Amino acid sequence: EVQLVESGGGLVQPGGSLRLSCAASGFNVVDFSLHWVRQAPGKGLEWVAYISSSSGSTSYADSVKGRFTISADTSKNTAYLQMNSLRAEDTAVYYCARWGYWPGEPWWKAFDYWGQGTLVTVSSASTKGPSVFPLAPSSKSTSGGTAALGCLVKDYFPEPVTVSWNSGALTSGVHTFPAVLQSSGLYSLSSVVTVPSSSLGTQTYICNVNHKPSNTKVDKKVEPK
Amino acid sequence: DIQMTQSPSSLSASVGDRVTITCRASQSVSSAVAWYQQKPGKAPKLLIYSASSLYSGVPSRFSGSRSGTDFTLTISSLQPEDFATYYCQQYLYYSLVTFGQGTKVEIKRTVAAPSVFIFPPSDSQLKSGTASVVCLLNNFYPREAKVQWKVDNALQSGNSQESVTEQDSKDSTYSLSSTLTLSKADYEKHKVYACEVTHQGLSSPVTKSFNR
Amino acid sequence: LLARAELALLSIVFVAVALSNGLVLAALARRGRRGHWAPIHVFIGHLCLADLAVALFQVLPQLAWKATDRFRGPDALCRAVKYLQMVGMYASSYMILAMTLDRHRAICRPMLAYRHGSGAHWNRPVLVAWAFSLLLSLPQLFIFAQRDCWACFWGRRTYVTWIALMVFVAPTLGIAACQVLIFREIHAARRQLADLEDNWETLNDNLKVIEKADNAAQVKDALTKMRAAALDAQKATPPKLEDKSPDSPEMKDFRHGFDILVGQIDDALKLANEGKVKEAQAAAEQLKTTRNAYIQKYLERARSTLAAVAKTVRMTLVIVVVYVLCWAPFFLVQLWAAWDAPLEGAPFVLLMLLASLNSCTNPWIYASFSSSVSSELRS
Ligand SMILES: Cc1nc2c([nH]1)CCN(C(=O)c1ccc(NC(=O)c3ccccc3-c3ccccc3)cc1)c1ccccc1-2
Repeated sequence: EVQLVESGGGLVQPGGSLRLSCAASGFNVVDFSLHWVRQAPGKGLEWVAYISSSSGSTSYADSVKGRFTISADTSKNTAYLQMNSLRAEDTAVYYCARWGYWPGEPWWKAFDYWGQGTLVTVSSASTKGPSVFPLAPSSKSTSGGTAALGCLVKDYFPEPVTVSWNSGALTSGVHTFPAVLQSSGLYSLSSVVTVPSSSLGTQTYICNVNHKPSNTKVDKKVEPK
Repeated sequence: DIQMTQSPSSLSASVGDRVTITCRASQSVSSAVAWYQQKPGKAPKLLIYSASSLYSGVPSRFSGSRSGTDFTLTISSLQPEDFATYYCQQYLYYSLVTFGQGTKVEIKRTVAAPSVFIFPPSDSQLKSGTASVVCLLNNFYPREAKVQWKVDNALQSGNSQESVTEQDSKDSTYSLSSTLTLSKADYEKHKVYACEVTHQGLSSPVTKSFNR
Repeated sequence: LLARAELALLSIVFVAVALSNGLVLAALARRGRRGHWAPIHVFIGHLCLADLAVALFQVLPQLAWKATDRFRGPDALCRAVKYLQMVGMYASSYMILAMTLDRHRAICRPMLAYRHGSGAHWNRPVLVAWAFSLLLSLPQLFIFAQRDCWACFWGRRTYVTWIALMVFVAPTLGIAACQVLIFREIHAARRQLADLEDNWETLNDNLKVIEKADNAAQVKDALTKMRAAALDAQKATPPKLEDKSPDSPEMKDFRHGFDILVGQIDDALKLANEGKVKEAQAAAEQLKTTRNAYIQKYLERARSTLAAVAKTVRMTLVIVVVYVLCWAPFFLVQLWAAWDAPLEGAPFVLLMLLASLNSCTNPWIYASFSSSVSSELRS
């Protein structure tokens, strides 16, 4: 069955070099033109490059021309994109799409078998562990009723950090907001939980944070003020 | 360089509601225009592969149409799984493919009152030499909620970062957190910090404040 | 005195209608003897035959003032004469109705609906119209019976309303509906042909710009406009006036030459993208060989066919307009004064003569609007 599989995405420092490989199964790259389309985090799609293996007719966007090199290998049935002189805004999810050839209907079907997409990030920051701090509420605030209990994690570069309450026992009323790239290059993310009245229900909540890229765990204990 | 402006930057609708999205092209491309649907963390999915031609495996409710240089995608009976971003592409030539900005279709629900809470900095954070104050808006349906910071009764801007959760499909409500960060010295030389929230649900702005 | 004036009017009108209809029918037969017979010939010939029926049944009795002074004769003669008159009127109306229906069939939905059509001058719609004219005029055998002959009879007003509704208002409304539908279809075809012409014009203008371009841009550009124009053009199918079947020249020969055209545009764009403007100029000249082979002839044929069907539709519209403008003055008088009505409508002969002028002038309209009969200058 038709399928595009992307690989090679990862972390490369700005000004470095990277190679993205799009492997096709269920069809031959000779019969189809392979396009690379990138989507920036929280932004619309934009076309990066393309390769036609039959004619060797490469092309590039105005913002990548001269730095990106698109090639194809029919023996391995793959398409390579070599990105050099990377810049800050080159971070994105790159999908490999497939487009037919003009004479017939395959052309009128636009990108119709995309790939999974590979995420590439470029930043000067180096991998480091998170720092977690409490967000304990005040008993005076909202005296009688709903209360909020949170933990704020910050200064962790790689995005994959996860949060849980009571080692996963508490999962109702938990909001974990998307990480936001701070001006320093690291990330910040706050997790909050809603608790009822009557002395918070007589339950001591512990915010458990884990970070696999840094291999770190924190079990921050939060108490009312 | 063919622009593909997509007018409805965002759209709110309810199940069983007809929803229309429009696209306009700078030049006169032919019926070479496609409509894709993307869900969070997934690659797009070709819904309409010509100006108006349903793809093989797409539900028939989706329908594309063209008139001159204006293209439209319509969903008659919005199902619960039709909530996703929709993109409009023009693909006249291999090196001339351009997408639209996209329209995010969300669920509808009666305006809800934000719950405004404020978390001051913790002494543990102050140990490292930095203080952050978090204003939390909770359980409000309209994403358009304004949040501002008043330090020493003086409005502050350009030093706060706000993150809003995706509309959860359990009750269709949002939660926004705005963190304002300052150094140790700046935090030490001011006494009162307040966060004011203005929302459609709240009749008047709600200000939550605390002292040093 | 005015009886002599009426007699002279009727005599000249009989002469004109009979001569014109006979001449046009003879021209139709002569063209049939050749290889120039067409489907419309049966319709026009039967409309001419209805005109002769009007002339010989509805006009001859009135012209003879020694026979219509008191309608002398047995009741059978008068009954037959009135039946023939009403048959002629019904036929004159319904032949025009059938012609307009034929235009609708051959314009809106030109299918293979000419079943059992023959060169013996008959087809299904015309025989249907003749049979309906014969049937609907049957009541005339049970009214006039040697009354001088006069109507033997609420009966008169109801019957005249029925006659004006069946002969004039209903056929005229059907014809008007068919005419508006045909006008809409013809305007759609004209707009489609104009769109194809505009696409061809854009192709030519951008080819000229490429020829006079002197840099990478204006070649990479102005080839995209050409590509969009070609994609739009190859999609435009021929109007309904022509068939659409596999192996047809318009399916393969048209949307295969356009495929080669778009392929050459793609090759030119591929050359232009590499900065080889000089090489991309050669493809501009190469495109002309494909442009002038599959598409120019198609445009000429489409324009000519549209002009021909527009001419036929204009002829039918002129016949319908004359029909209405010449028969309404007569039917309206009866409709307005047959109820015993504000007063007596003394003028009767002139209105009917004006109505018969339509049958007199149909053959001239056809000959003017037909090149086959127009070329028949020498008899
Ligand atoms: C009840 C009734 N009748 C007729 C109708 N419904 C149908 C409509 N329709 C008239 O509305 C009408 C009625 C009366 C006249 N006036 C004449 O015909 C006339 C005028 C001057 C001198 C003689 C005659 C004459 C008298 C008897 C027989 C034939 C001609 C014209 C048209 C007719 C037109 C042609 C034949 C029969 C009728």
